Formats: sequence, C-alpha cells, structure tokens
Amino acid sequence: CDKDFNAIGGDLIGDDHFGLESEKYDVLSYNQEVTSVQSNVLPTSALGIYSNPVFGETTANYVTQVALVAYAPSIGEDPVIESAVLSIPYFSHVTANNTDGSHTYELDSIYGPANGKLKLSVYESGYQMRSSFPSNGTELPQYYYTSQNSTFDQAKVGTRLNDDLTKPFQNDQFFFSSEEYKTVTKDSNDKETTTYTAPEMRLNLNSAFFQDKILKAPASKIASTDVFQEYFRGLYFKVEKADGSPSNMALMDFSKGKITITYKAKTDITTDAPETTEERTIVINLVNPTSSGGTANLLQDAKSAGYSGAISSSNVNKTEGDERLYIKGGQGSAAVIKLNDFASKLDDIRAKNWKVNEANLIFNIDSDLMTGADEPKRVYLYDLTNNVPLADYYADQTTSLTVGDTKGAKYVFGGLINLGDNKRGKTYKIRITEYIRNLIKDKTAKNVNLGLVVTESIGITTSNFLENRIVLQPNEYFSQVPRASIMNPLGTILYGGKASVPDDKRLRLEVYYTKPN
Amino acid sequence: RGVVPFERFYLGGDGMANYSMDGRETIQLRGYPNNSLTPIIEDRNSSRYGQQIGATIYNKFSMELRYPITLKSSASIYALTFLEAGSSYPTFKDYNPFDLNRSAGAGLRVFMPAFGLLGIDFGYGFDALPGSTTNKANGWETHFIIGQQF
Amino acid sequence: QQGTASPYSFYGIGDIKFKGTLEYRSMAGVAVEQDSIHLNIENPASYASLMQTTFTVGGTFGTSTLKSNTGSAKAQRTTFDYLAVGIPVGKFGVSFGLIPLSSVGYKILDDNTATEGAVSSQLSGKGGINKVYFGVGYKIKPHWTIGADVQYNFGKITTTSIEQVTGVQNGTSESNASTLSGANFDLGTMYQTKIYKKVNLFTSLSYTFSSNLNSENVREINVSGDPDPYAYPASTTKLKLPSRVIIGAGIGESRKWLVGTTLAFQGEGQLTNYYNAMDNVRYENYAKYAIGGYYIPNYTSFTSYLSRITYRAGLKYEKIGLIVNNESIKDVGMTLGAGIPIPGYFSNVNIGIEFGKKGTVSSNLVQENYVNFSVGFSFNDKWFVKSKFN
Ligand SMILES: CCCCCCCCCCCCCC(=O)O[C@H](CCCCCCCCCCC)CC(=O)O[C@@H]1[C@@H](NC(=O)C[C@@H](CCCCCCCCCCC)OC(=O)CCCCCCCCCCC)[C@H](OC[C@H]2O[C@H](OP(=O)(O)O)[C@H](NC(=O)C[C@H](O)CCCCCCCCCCC)[C@@H](OC(=O)C[C@H](O)CCCCCCCCCCC)[C@@H]2O)O[C@H](CO[C@]2(C(=O)O)C[C@@H](O[C@]3(C(=O)O)C[C@@H](O)[C@@H](O)[C@@H]([C@H](O)CO)O3)[C@@H](O[C@H]3O[C@H]([C@@H](O)CO)[C@@H](OP(=O)(O)O)[C@H](O[C@H]4O[C@H]([C@@H](O)CO[C@H]5O[C@H]([C@@H](O)CO)[C@@H](O)[C@H](O)[C@@H]5O)[C@@H](OP(=O)(O)O)[C@H](O)[C@@H]4O)[C@@H]3O)[C@@H]([C@H](O)CO)O2)[C@H]1OP(=O)(O)O
Ligand SMILES: *[C@@H](O)[C@@H](COC(=O)CCCCCCCCCCCCCCCCC)OC(=O)CCCCCCCCCCCCCCCCC
Ligand SMILES: *C(=O)CCCCCCCCCCCCCCC
Repeated sequence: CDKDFNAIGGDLIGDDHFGLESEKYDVLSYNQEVTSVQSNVLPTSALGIYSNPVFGETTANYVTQVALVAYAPSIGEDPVIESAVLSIPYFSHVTANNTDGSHTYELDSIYGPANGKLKLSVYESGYQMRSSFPSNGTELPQYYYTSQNSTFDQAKVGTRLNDDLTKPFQNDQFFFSSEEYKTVTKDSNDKETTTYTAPEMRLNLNSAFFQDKILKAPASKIASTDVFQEYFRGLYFKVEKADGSPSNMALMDFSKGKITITYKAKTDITTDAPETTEERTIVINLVNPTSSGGTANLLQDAKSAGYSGAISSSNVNKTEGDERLYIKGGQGSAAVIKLNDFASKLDDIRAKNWKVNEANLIFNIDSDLMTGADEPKRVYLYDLTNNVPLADYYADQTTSLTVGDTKGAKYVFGGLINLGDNKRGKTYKIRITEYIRNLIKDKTAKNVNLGLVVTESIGITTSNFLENRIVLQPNEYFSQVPRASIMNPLGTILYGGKASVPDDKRLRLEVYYTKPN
Repeated sequence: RGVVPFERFYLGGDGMANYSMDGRETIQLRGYPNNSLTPIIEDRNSSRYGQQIGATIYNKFSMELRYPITLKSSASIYALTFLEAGSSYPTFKDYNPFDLNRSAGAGLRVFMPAFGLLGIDFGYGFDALPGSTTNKANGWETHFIIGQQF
Repeated sequence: QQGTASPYSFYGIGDIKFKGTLEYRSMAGVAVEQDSIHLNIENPASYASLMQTTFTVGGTFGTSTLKSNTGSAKAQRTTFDYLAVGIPVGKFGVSFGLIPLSSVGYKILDDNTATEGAVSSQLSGKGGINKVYFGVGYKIKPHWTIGADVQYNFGKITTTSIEQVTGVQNGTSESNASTLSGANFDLGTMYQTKIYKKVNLFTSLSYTFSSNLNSENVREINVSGDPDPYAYPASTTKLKLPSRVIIGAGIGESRKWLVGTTLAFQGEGQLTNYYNAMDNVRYENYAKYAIGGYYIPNYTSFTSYLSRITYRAGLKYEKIGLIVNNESIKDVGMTLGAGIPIPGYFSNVNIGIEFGKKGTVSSNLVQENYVNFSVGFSFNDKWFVKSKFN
C-alpha cells in the first residue's frame, strides 16, 4: 500500500527540460453566401415556413417521386375507390402513458411557434425526374437545386388533391398535430382491436383522381417503375401562410410516406358469381430520398437586412476579414477560415523542434445580436480546398456520454454549443490538434482553406454541390457544402478575426506547445 | 548475435513444470495471473506490441509457514501461509533484483498416493501488472494445481 | 515497489539502503566482535570466523512522515533487504550475496487544477544501485583474521516528470534513465584480545577503495497523442564512488555483554549526474558515529527462555554528505532489537525497530521522521562432514 502521492519536497527536485506554453495566432475569416445547392439526396427535408427574427423567413417546399410496392397489379373487376389517405409519420416521442391504453406524444423537430398554421397544398407533379442522364460518353448524375421551386410549381397539373373542404385542418388551416389516431375494429369475430398509430400527417386526397389514375388506368402504365413514374411523375408539396395565424416549419422523413387507396372489386368469384364485392388496397409509396434522386427540397429564404448586408459581396473583406460571421444552414452562408499567420511562422516552429500538445479555435457568439432566435446546437469545420473532413474528425472516436445521443459524438473534436447559465449560447470550440501537427511534422503538407458551417448531425459528412461554383480567389473555388448544413435551417452569428475586434472576443488560433530546452 | 529466443523465463500464476522441450520455464508467483509478469513488447508501433517475448533474468523470494493437520501415508494434508516477491527482466542492463512484485495469502495442500498432490491457494497481489496505466494493486487471485508444478 | 519515499533520494545515487544485517543493524552497525553464526558483510575478515554454513535473508517495513514548512505527509515502504551465504572452508571463509547499495524513490504531486491555464507536475523516481559481492577471509591467527572482497555495482535510476496544463488534455512526460555499472574492492581485519578476566577487547578495521561508475543516460520527451517522441542524443557520464574507512572498538564478555563504538569516514566522490545537477545542493564527506552493544542475561539457561534472547541497542549520528540550501543534512536515530534462537539449532530470528529523524524543516528543506520494523532470518548448518566407517 504505497501507491499514494504527496505534495512534500517538490522544490528539491530539479526542473524539467521542456516548456509547456501556448501561442496565439490571427485568423482570416470572411463570409461567403451559399447559392442554390443540391437538395436531391437529403435524408431529412423541411416542409413549412419558419420566421427567424435575425436571419429572416424561409419557406420550404418538397417534391418527390411516387412508386408502387408491386408493379403490374391486379386491381380487379369493377373497382370502386372508397378512400385515398396519405400518411407521413412525424418525428415524435411518447411523453405520458395514459390509462385505457393510448399514449400522449410531443412533436419533435418543429421549428417556430407551436400554434402556427400553414396552408398546405398537395399537387400532382408534371415534371419528370431522373436520377442520372447520359452525356457525351459519360453517365452524369442528376441534381435538383433549392432554387428550382418555380420549375416544379409551373409544371403542376390540376388542383390540390387535399381538397376536402369539410376538414379545414388538412387544407387552408393545416397544422402539425400530435394525435394518436385511435382505431377500433370489431372484426375479431365480435371482439374489438384497439390499435394506435403514432402522430402522422393524414390527408384525404381526391377520390375521383385516384379512381382513373390507378383503379381505372391502362395496364400499360402501371406495368413497371419506368412507365409508372412517367405516368404519375410525383407529388408536389406547397406551403403558404394561413389566414391570421403564424407559421412553423418541421423536418420530416418522407421515405416512410405513402398513400393507400382503399377500394372494392368484384372478387375472384366464379363460385357464387353474384354482384358481391371484396375490399382491396393498393399502396403508392414515396421514393426514398437516399436510394433515389427524384426528391428535391425547394428552400426559399427572405434574408433580413442585417444578414443580407453582411453576406453581400460589397461588405466582405477578403484581405483583412469580417468582424461578424453569419453562418446559416440550408441555402444560407458559410465562413472561410485561413490560418495565414500560423503558416508564416511555420518555418520557425518546425526548426525549433516544438511539439503541439493541443490546438483549438474558439468561436464566440454575439449574444447581443443573436437574441430571441433559436441557436444551432453544433457547428462543423471541414476542409474547403479538398471538401473532405479534417484529420481531427477521423482521429476522434469519442461517443456521446448520454445513451442514444448520436448527435453529441466526437466531443473531443468540438463544435458543440457551450450554453451559459442564461440557457443561451456562449461559444463553440473546435480542436484541430491533428491538423496542426501534420503541418509542422510534414514539410510537403500545405495549409488548406477551412470552412465553418452549421451542422445537423456529425455523422453525415457527405457534401452537396452548388449549381454554379464560386471563385473565392484566382485559383480557389467554393463548389460544395456539407450535406448536414443544408438540412439545418438555423444559423448563428460569431465574432470575426479582424484586428478591430476586441482581443477578448476576436477569433484566433491558440496552440499549446512543448518547447524542449 | 543477441540472446536466443528459446530457453526463456515466464513468471506469474500457478506455475508449471518443465514439460516443454524448448527450455521454457514457468515460475509461480501467487497473487498474479499466469504469465502476467513476463516482459512485453513495448515498441507500440512494431505490429507486435503487447506480446510476451520472454524474460532472460528472474529472481523469486518466498517465505512460508506450514502447519500439518494430517501426515499419514493414506493422506497428508497441511496448511500454509506465504509472503512472496518476484520479478522478471528482459536484459541484464534492466536487472533490478530489489524491484519486485509482492504478494501474500494462504493455501491448503492435500496429498493422496492415488490422486497425487492437490493444492488450492489464495494470493493477493500488492502491485500492478506490467503495462497498466493505473498504479493499482492486482488484487485477489485463486490458484489450483495438481502435482509438483515446480 | 520503491524502496524509499524521501525526496533527498533524487540527489547523488539515492539513499543508502544497506547498513548491515539485522543482527548488526540493530546495534547501529557496530560489528567489532568476531561472531561464529552471523555474517558481517561490511567486513570481509569476519568470513573466516564462521563455524557453520550461514544463509541470511532480511526484509523491512518502513513508515515515514515527510514534514516541511507547508504541510506534512505520511509514507510507507516495504522492501527486501539482503541475501547472503557464508561457507567455512578450513582456515578460510567464503561469502557471496546480493545487497542494495542505494535506492531512489519519491512520488511528489503539485496539484494546480481548478484553475484554467495552470501547469500540474507529477514528479516520480525509481530504481537504485545494487551490489554483488564475493569475499574470502583467512585466520592469520586463532583470534586475528584478515580478508578481502570484490563488489560489482549495477542498477538503473529512472526519473520521470509529467506536466499537464489544466485546460488541454494532452500533457508531456519527460523521462531520464541512467544505467550504472562498476566494481570496487574492500579490505578488512579483525583482532580480539583479553584485557581483563573474562573481558575481551574487540577491534576491527575495514577499508573500501574508490571505484568508477559508468552511467549511460537516455532522456526522451513524450507528449500525449503524438506518436513520435523527441529523444536526446545518448550520453555517458563517469561517477566516482568515495572510499570508506570503518574503525571499530569495543569491550565485553562473549555471550554475556558487549559495548562498542564505530567511526566511518568517506573520501571524495562524484555522485552528480546530468539530471541531478543543481546549484543550491553541494556535497561533503560522509561521517558516521555510532555506539551500540548487546546483552544476554543467561545464554545457558534452562528455566526461562527470555534469558537466552540477545537484546541489542544502538545510537547513531550520520552526516549524509550533501549540503542543501547551505544546510548539512544529518540523520540521527536509535535502534533496538532482539535475537530469538530457534531451540535445538544455532539458527535464529532477528527482530528490530529503528526510529530517527533525517533532514530539517529550516531553509525550506524537508524533515523525515521514520519508524522502521525489520525481520531477519539467520540459518546455520554444519556441512562438509566426512563419514568414516567405510
Ligand atoms: C565471474 C563470474 C562469471 C561472469 C563472467 C563475466 C565477467 C567477465 C567479463 C565480462 C565483460 C565482457 C564485456 C565484453 O566486452 O564482451 C561482452 C560479452 C561477454 C561474454 C561473457 C560470457 C559470460 C560467460 C558466463 C558463463 C557462466 C557459466 C559483450 C560486449 O562486448 O558488450 C559490451 C557492453 N558490455 C556488456 O554487454 C556486458 C553485460 C554483462 C554480460 C555478462 C553478465 C554475466 C553475469 C552472469 C553471471 C551470473 C552468475 C550467477 O553488461 C550488462 O548487461 C549489465 C551488467 C550485468 C549485471 C550482472 C548482475 C549479476 C547478478 C548476479 C546475482 C547473483 C559494454 O558496456 C560497457 C561495459 O561493459 C561491461 O559492463 P556493462 O555492460 O556496463 O554492465 C564491462 N565489464 C564487465 O565486466 C561487466 C560484467 O557484466 C561484470 C560481470 C559481473 C559478474 C557477476 C558475477 C555474479 C556471480 C558471483 C557470485 C559471487 C564494463 O566495465 C566496467 O566498468 C565494470 C568493471 O570495471 C569491469 C570488471 C568487473 C568484473 C567483475 C568481477 C567479478 C565480481 C563478481 C562478484 C562481485 C564496461 O563499462 O558496451 C560495449 C559497447 O561498446 C561498443 C561496441 O560494441 O563495439 C564500442 C564503444 O566504443 C568505446 C570504445 O571504443 O572504447 C567504448 C567505451 O570505451 C567508451 O570510451 C566509448 C565512448 O564513450 C564513445 O564515445 O567508446 C561504442 O562504440 C563506439 O566505438 C568506436 C570507437 O572508435 C570510439 O570512438 C566508434 O568508432 P569510430 O567512430 O569509427 O572511431 C563507434 O562509432 C562508429 O560506429 C557507429 C556505427 O556506424 C556502427 O554501427 C553499430 O555498431 C557498433 C559496433 O561497435 C557493435 O559491435 C555499435 O556499438 C554501434 O552503437 C552501432 O549501433 C557510429 O556510431 P554513432 O555516432 O552513429 O552513435 C559512428 O558513426 C561510427 O561509424 C562508436 O562511437 C559503443 C556504442 O556507443 C554502443 O552503441 O559500442 C559492448 O562491447 P565492447 O566495446 O566490446 O565492451
Ligand atoms: C492496504 O490496502 C493494505 C492491503 O489491503 C488488502 O487488500 C489486504 C491484503 C491481503 C492481506 C493478506 C491476506 C492473506 C492473509 C495472510 C497474510 C500473510 C502472512 C504471512 C506471515 C508468515 C510468512 C509466511 O495494505 C496492507 O495490508 C499492508 C501490508 C504491509 C505488510 C508489512 C509487513 C510485512 C513484513 C515485512 C518484512 C518483509 C517480509 C519478509 C521477511 C523475511 C525477510 C527475507
Ligand atoms: C503495499 O506495498 C503493502 C506491502 C506489500 C507486501 C509486503 C510483503 C512483501 C513480501 C516480501 C518477501 C521477501 C522474501 C521472504 C523470504 C525470502
């Protein structure tokens, strides 16, 4: 039992031969607006109108391709459609188990006031979508951008399918509900079957439309997916502000959405051969946004005066930098970060045999400007030159302490918000120890440009292309943006690296060295 | 030329007789697992880090107090208490004969002509195993052997 | 697994561990009498006086409380002290064993947490120098013996210093390792006379020659997370072990009582390595003054067994030889012991308790109060007996 330490006699031992100290370096950071981005393979899409006090108002639409579970179906003889219901499950969590079975749910990923209402319109798309197209000897991929709302809105056929005026909660006064949709069926020979379904978007579509579109359609149109997709191109979801009510936006997973058509046929009969009818059902599933490229998220934003002015090319200084950094998700903006000061002294750092203990970038949030608006829960830093994650991202294998919180992983890398006692954001710290180590260790390495942008999930590290690449400098381009950034509709304001910014809030790189002597 | 890779020493655990023909010797040091005190490869990036290469030096010091409960020809049973300390080293330049892994405990031994020598021991390790990050005692250990495993 | 916890072990080659067997350590190192069942490792001439083969092993359990002007701390250490074998060969005597020359050990922690940007240090040390000896003694006369021995010194001293700032998670750990190897020679003589009736005058003189120690140093700096360590070029330094002259004299009746005094002086040495070089620490000559003896009520007693136990006691004043902050570090202590002889054999079990004070709290130094409990086993058996009646 002699494994205990003590604090007696520390002055008698000689001093070591290494000096642990930290250095501060300036950073060049400017704003770069994100123009129309690719919204074709987004795992989660936004549907609604979100009003942000600082950034502004953003309207999100969605277009998708429909598919049949089993092609070349046998609808039957003399089919009569009974109902056409579209169901899209909502992100919800059970909050209170109640008696008599049933449950109480709370909607998740809903942005905006809880009492918001929007005018939802579901139209039949008349614009054929493809996942890829042959080119001059090559098979190029098909990309749908966030600014193509006009193309899909002009090529829409008929009127909105959800035209049941008897239920205003599905049209003209739509609102994301949290009901449990209790259903009871005495089909158990007399016994009931109380079945409950989680909150979902249930809409009653025009029965007449589906009668001739599927139940009374030529067999040559529903024989395969290629012919069906050309016949039923897709569904277009349009949102507008309701009469005298605020608007809210929600993030949904349309991969689980489907429209079930319930009808009655004449049955296989031949035994009784009467005018009897049987109950049949056909399901028209929505294409998967990940396995198909026939889904686009039409995001339109009305940038505020302050946000538009800061990200404007006339108010951006690429030489000195910007005092305030406005980073917003979706078709918003990003920040270009260059460690020019560190590169200038990189020659002397490697000559003195200095070792890097840790490197970090601390982004301070502008609490005064960012007041009354929802703050992003995490930020992401990547390599803008190569459009790939930094070496520190791969080197960090830490998982969130909370069980089931996959969004809080890689806490060593950083990016998570540091809220104060007021429950408001205070700063974001990202560690780039591995990136700095490689620069000093490897002489052939080059200091690449770094991009800061809001992220929804740290796991999604893919990138989405821009319709038109931006020329940052003579031979520098801004062509892609992280896919997790487009999904996040929130944004944050941070202090820049300009020399005019106070040293206590200015953005600067802090490197902790082990100076051997 | 270097030391030969055979005829090495392995310390820790219940121990085993020199049954192998390659010269490998297993030394018993109660209170620790089997071969837990043998030096390991510390190159880290050698693709074989953590493997037990074998020791070239070893020294064990033990003290025991035994009391006979029965010493008949049919069955000889005696109890014992021990205080051991031992260590293994990779080379002569790292030989520290007084830097040992201490342990203590008690055990029971029964010898029957037909069933042979049977022994059960309980030892406590007062030191940490090599390569351990935390300097914490190894703890209690149980050793069972049949025959003269020396 | 360290042998000492004193911060003073950082300087020189560490703290002197071996100071004689429990039979002699309990008498403050006074080994004037020419014993027949005990091994006097410090004097090679005593090997000739052995009458039966001797096997000795010893261990100790030390308890110390470090005190400074800031606070106090408690530390305890357990170690194996020695292993020696003595073999009588006619008029000659041969002895071989393993003893610890010195030990390095300290675990100091400077906790500067709870404050962002504060460096926290975790100083630690381990290792020491060990000795292997082979000595031969000869009886020039029935009560006059001379002898010589050869000792090989070997060991490794490793010093580690890990520093971590409060904020960052990756700290640095500098480690210094030194391998020392060398040989020395010792000469001794013991003369015993009879001044008065039943009273004898014991005299013993021993001399140790100066030796050169070769040290191979390796200093490497490691930082958490970085897979490539920064290693300094290998260096080789030469150390010089000082010579020792031990003079002892005492009066007493064999198996009844004994009172003696010993004076040990050391010459000039160079124990400053590359890692322990300091400006506030100097070196001086080691000097030890000790007075001790034993008392046996009645060795040949059949009524009470307590009268057959050898009771030992001793006092000691040592000048370690290092001057820290212009203050000479001295060690003062008292020792008590008892030798219980196993019935029917010359083998015995030795028990001893030593307590003293080393260092001082003045001049920002550290004072150490220790209470060490030791146990020793001396086994004796007669060998080389020829069997007649062919
Ligand atoms: C009796 C009982 C039986 C026992 C018998 C044993 C006794 C017999 C004697 C044995 C000794 C024989 C040694 C020997 O010799 O044989 C050795 C083989 C021996 C076989 C023995 C067989 C035994 C049989 C037994 C049978 C049994 C039945 C091998 C050897 O040899 O290994 C040697 C190794 N020793 C051991 O391993 C032993 C081992 C021990 C092993 C045996 C253990 C046995 C124990 C078992 C018994 C147990 C029984 C129970 O120890 C240990 O394990 C630890 C201790 C053991 C602990 C024991 C505990 C016991 C416990 C018991 C408990 C119960 C040695 O260490 C030192 C010590 O050795 C022993 O002790 P230690 O080791 O310390 O312990 C001595 N003596 C001992 O007795 C100790 C014994 O243990 C004691 C025994 C104890 C017994 C106990 C008994 C117990 C039982 C009894 C019971 C009672 C000690 O004495 C002392 O103090 C001690 C004392 O006083 C001595 C007397 C003591 C006697 C004791 C009395 C008895 C008492 C007993 C009782 C008390 C002494 O201090 O290092 C040497 C390295 O030297 C070389 C080399 O290898 O050539 C050359 C060097 O140059 C010198 C020089 O020239 O002078 C050296 C110095 O002088 C110094 O001045 C130095 C300057 O500092 C330089 O700055 O220079 C230098 O290179 C340089 O030299 C050139 C020159 O020009 C200089 O300028 C340059 O050329 P250039 O530039 O062109 O001009 C070079 O550069 C060129 O090249 C480079 C490259 O390009 C080339 O590439 C590569 O190639 C190079 C080639 O060289 C390689 O070949 C490499 O080297 C390069 O690195 C490189 O990688 C470039 O370089 P870079 O710039 O890039 O860097 C450069 O650009 C340029 O090109 C380069 O710079 C160096 C390099 O730096 C290394 O990397 O390498 C080794 O080679 P060595 O040179 O031959 O000696
Ligand atoms: C602190 O946590 C504590 C350890 O706590 C534990 O977990 C307890 C450890 C297990 C206790 C022993 C369990 C088995 C019972 C029998 C014990 C063995 C007795 C043997 C006696 C006869 C010899 C065969 O820490 C401690 O308990 C501290 C222990 C300190 C012990 C100090 C005294 C040891 C003796 C000192 C001399 C060295 C021994 C060798 C003597 C001969 C010389 C060669
Ligand atoms: C914490 O360190 C508690 C003390 C560690 C255990 C003490 C027992 C050590 C055993 C040493 C045995 C030496 C050899 C005995 C006969 C040769």
